[PDB]
Amino acid sequence: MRLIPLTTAEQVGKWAARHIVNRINAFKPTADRPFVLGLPTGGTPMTTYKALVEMHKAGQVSFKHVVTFNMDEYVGLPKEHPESYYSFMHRNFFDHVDIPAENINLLNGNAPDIDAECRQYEEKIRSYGKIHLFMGGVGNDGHIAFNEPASSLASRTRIKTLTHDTRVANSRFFDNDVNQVPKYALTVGVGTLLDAEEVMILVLGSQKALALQAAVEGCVNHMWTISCLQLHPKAIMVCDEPSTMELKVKTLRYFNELEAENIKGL
Ligand SMILES: CC(=O)N[C@@H](CO)[C@@H](O)[C@H](O)[C@@H](O)COP(=O)(O)O
Ligand SMILES: CC(=O)N[C@@H]1[C@@H](O)[C@H](O)[C@@H](COP(=O)(O)O)O[C@@H]1O
Repeated sequence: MRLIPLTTAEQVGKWAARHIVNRINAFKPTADRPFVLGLPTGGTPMTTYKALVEMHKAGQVSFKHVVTFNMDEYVGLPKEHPESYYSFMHRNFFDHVDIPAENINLLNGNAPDIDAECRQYEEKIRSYGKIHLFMGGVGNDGHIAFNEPASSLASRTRIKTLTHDTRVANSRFFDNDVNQVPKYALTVGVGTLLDAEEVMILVLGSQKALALQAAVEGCVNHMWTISCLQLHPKAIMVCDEPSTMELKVKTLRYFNELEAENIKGL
């Protein structure tokens, strides 16, 4: 695994944005051979979305031949609701870039047949072949997407029941009312994520320090699903400073030596 120890959320956003752009440009995608990008929502990726839009506006990237898949979506939330992940993605990314609407893939949280919806999402991914870069965040409890504690490490896209802890955490988007937060979500699986060619996780804040420790210094286990990255051939974690507080000195020391040139940098 690579760990990129930066200082602020701003640096993290610029580092990740720059990584995605370079991956896309080196790939040279066409209509027959699009670049496949997996995307998350939430507080974490904000500075990344900001930086991505800037670089596009500056003419450093085109998303004309980029296909996107989102990780997850709330069940039973109207698509029009501003806190749905559909709304989040358009408001913060799709509205500002040159990506064709046929290239956008999102889970339908109001599908009448949930199993069929989840299965088709997996078929859609397979029809492209592979996701080239999946970007995500990590939960306080270590969840990757909505793969909550005790989710199978070989899971596929399916419905999951949100932990009480996850609902409390997300209630900041539902006017600090836990009761307003949906109980269920449609989510890609751990197996689904492991099938991506490259996985990049953004880690911000001291609230994520235990999760980062579990991911980096902990053992493989299904309580902290983020630990699946230890099994991935090409995983990257991009971190701010307070998120690194729970690591051993020698661990952080190692990654600082490793990445000094790739962050400094600036
Ligand atoms: C609001 C938040 O941080 N809650 C977390 C922790 O359990 C969780 O609900 C999220 O879905 C998780 O992916 C974290 O992403 P963000 O902290 O919103 O960037
Ligand atoms: C000069 C150098 O050390 N290069 C390595 C690279 O080969 C590697 O893959 C990654 C470690 O991750 P890995 O052990 O999971 O492949 O770190 C570095 O970027």
